[PDB]
Amino acid sequence: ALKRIHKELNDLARDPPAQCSAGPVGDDMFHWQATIMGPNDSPYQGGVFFLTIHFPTDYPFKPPKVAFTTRIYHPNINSNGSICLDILRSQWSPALTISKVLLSICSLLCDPNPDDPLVPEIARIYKTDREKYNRIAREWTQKYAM
Amino acid sequence: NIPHGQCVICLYGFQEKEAFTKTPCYHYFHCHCLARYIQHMEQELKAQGGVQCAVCREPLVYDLASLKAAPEPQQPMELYQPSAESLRQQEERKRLYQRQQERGGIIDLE
Ligand SMILES: O=C([O-])C(=O)[O-]
Ligand SMILES: [Zn+2]
Ligand SMILES: [Zn+2]
Repeated sequence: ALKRIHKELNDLARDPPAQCSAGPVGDDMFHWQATIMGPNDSPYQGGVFFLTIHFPTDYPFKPPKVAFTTRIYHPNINSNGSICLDILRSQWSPALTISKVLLSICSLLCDPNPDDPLVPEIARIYKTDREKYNRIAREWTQKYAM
Repeated sequence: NIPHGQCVICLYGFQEKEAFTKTPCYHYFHCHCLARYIQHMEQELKAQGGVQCAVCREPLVYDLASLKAAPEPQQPMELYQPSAESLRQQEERKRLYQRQQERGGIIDLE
């Protein structure tokens, strides 16, 4: 795992996904902090969101554990920061990289999947009253991430 | 000859004297790297109830023992040396994180 993690680190250091960053927490190569700038095509625009990444012993064959540290209002992300995203579970492969995972999360922020929600009340509002949904998501971005 | 691309499992390229292989779906891996991937997937599938290519999901044909016999490639570790610019960027992130804490915007998980 360590040689793989060092290779990734150097590639994200020289060519990160647009508007993202990632690197070790202190001296521990197996625990990284990442940031995503809120996408301009989302109610998270203007925010900076912190995430935690923990690599398992058998990386890259098992997925990294990725969670939001910054609070966020979204049908697929709960109050513990857990993320419902297929490539972090059933659809992981070692051809994927941390760079690609950050890109995918950016996509999920722009376009939620409300039929597979972690937060039923937010899913209900997303589906029946989108105006109310983006208003509340912008409100949380401004209070917590800006 | 020797392929010009990279092995997506380890992220290193290919050198003469190295042991590597090509799949029927045209993807190159070091033999050692591909053997590790296959072992892991066989274990997962069994716990559920057909190993697919890491790159394109085509079902693979292979002999695991033959892949295992190949020598592991000798690859020097890539040192991590943060540039001056990256160090500057890290400092700015620290300032933003501090504000989020003050707002009650950081999830604790006690
Ligand atoms: O989410 C909250 O608790 C708020 O907006 O005050
Ligand atoms: Zn390899
Ligand atoms: Zn393939």
